[PDB]
Amino acid sequence: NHYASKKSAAESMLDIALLMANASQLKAVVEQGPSFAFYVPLVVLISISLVLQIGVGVLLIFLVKYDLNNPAKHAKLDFLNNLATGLVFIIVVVNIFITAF
Amino acid sequence: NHYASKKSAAESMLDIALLMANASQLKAVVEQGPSFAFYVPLVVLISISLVLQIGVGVLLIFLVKYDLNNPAKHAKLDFLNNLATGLVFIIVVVNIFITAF
Amino acid sequence: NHYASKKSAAESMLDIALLMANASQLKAVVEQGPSFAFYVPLVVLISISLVLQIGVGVLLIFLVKYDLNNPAKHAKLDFLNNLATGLVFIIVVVNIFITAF
Repeated sequence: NHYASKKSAAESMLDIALLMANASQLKAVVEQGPSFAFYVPLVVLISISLVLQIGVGVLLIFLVKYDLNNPAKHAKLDFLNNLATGLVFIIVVVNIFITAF
Repeated sequence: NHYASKKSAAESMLDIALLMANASQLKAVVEQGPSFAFYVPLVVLISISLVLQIGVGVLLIFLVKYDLNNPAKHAKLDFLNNLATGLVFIIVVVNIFITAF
Repeated sequence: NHYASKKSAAESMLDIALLMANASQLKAVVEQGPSFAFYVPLVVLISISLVLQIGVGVLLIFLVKYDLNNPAKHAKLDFLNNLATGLVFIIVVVNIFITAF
């Protein structure tokens, strides 16, 4: 059944860590907020997360879904980070472009 | 008999996870709602779900119908997600287009 | 004798699952109803069901007429659904066209 399973697929079982910050700030402003920066950046952040999503999801596929086994998992987390930080490049570049425009 | 069997086919035994969110928000507004966003987006969401439906349904065919066997099913769920997230691309692009228009 | 046998043929022993919803809503409004959507959509729904009927009936011919043998029948039901959902495409497209006109 698609219930919570293909919806899990829809979420990639969890969105990329960018959308974690996105959703936290999203709730914080859904309270109320006049922030010019966080008026409508929700659309952009996921749109940027697109190209990253393939790599991050596949790199989490073979990686453990718990990630609470050990802090030593940071190395495998860092093995993923070898290009996840190359994506963080794009993330911060998107931050620069958002600030500029 | 078509009863709950070809109707199951009509629903694909469950609609794509997009329509899960669609129907939840649908009930929430059927209570009552003036939301400009959720006045009549029901038509669009299924229409978008069309092209995705073939892939998602066939990818759920050989996949288990329970999906409550293990959280480890996320990997096979993620094996489906390899292109299900490519469809999530289209989903969020549709969100962008809906917001723009 | 044609009695309940060629009448069974006339009904295809049961109409396609579209007409199940059609007849349920039909009774619900035969009670009474001012619904602009469900004033006279009975004609269209069967007319749309035409092209689907050949495939669905033949796909139910070799399939069991009980369909209460197992929930596992969903897979064979889903084997039928491989193109039954391709027909659900047409079904929802017809819904879109009905809403537009």
